[PDB]
Amino acid sequence: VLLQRISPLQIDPTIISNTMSTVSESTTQTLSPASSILGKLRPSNSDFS
Amino acid sequence: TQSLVSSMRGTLGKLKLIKSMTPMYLQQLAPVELAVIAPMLPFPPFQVP
Repeated sequence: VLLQRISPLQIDPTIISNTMSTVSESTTQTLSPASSILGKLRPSNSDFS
Repeated sequence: TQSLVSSMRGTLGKLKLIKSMTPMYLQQLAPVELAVIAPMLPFPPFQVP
């Protein structure tokens, strides 16, 4: 909490969800490397704790 | 992937060959129209090179 009070850095959870919107892939495939990371790596804003 | 780079090249090669009259206008008719208008202005033109 004491580092969180005076640290300038903050969260930005939407940057991965923004950058994974332009991954070229096909709808026909069953696997999805663009969408598997977003389920494996979900942000929840309680991640700096 | 395949079939993204091809459509990208097609979009660029077509957007190069788009048929617009604006670059013709800006070199043939817009300077003579500015030369027509410019004496009849209440704030006459003030230019540095």
